[PDB]
Amino acid sequence: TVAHQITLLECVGKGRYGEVWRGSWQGENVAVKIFSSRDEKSWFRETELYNTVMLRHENILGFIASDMTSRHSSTQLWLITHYHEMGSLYDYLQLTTLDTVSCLRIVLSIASGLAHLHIEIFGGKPAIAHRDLKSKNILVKKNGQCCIADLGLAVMHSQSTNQLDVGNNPRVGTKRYMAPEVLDETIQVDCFDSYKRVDIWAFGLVLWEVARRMVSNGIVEDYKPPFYDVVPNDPSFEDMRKVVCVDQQRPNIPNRWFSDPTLTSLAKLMKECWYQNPSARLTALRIKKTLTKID
Ligand SMILES: CCn1cc(-c2ccnc(Nc3ccc(N4CCNCC4)cc3)n2)c(-c2cccnc2)n1
Repeated sequence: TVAHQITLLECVGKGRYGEVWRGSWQGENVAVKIFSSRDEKSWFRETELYNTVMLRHENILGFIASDMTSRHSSTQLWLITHYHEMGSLYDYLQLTTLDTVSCLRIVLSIASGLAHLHIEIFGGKPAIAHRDLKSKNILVKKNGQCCIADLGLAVMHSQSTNQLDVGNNPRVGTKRYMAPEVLDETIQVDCFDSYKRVDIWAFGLVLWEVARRMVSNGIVEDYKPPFYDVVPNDPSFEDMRKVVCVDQQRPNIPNRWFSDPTLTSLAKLMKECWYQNPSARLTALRIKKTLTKID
């Protein structure tokens, strides 16, 4: 009596995350994520968050329902959300280039969702950090704004209790996007601010991925993932620690940015998301204000 009301129409992805299907519910398109059997803790955390918190914002993936169902005679865990036909930012950036307006609309919309997650509202949601932000977890909507998905690693904090709720999930972040303090295990795990600073690091990487695809002086970079030149596909913990902690590498700023105002303003933001000192990074709210101002 939720799963039963839904028809899986097509599988639009299969990976370590499980599967994502386009489905119909009352004849309306929905996305259905089917969690891998190894990943009940991500389903549990996401269902806990979207059910217990008023988590609703233009730039956060819109929750509809969570259910358990039997298929091929075993338990499947479903998360059911709005369907975005364009798919992920990761796929979008491969199939197309951006003008100034569409590059800024994308990165401002991501900053707006991230600032909404990071801020505690009273009277209402706790502060939330994401902990696995990446271009593959961000969906592009038909208005050309984005929405953030995949809250299964999220951490919450309430000023009322000054309680940090870190959950019970053995899953770790996407290795490519892990901040230095995560890779070297120096992150201060009892301070909520540590988790928000991990998201700013990842946001910087996504800003880099997007800016590369904005046309300036008639030219543009091909899509590349962060650190494409120094680590393999599916990089290991050790691959990433060598690069980010030991060599202290950062993605290169291309040369053709430096005489463009928009891209100089974006390159400034990304460097201030990437300080090795977490405390020195900008906040999501500071990022959102600055992008509101850029032309
Ligand atoms: C694996 C990333 N992901 C995408 C979606 C998601 C959420 C909502 N809508 C869509 N739509 C979508 C449309 C087209 C594609 N394709 C584009 C062409 N290239 C192949 C993929 C992919 C996804 N995807 C979700 C998701 C779903 C439910 C709950 N939580 C997360 N995860």
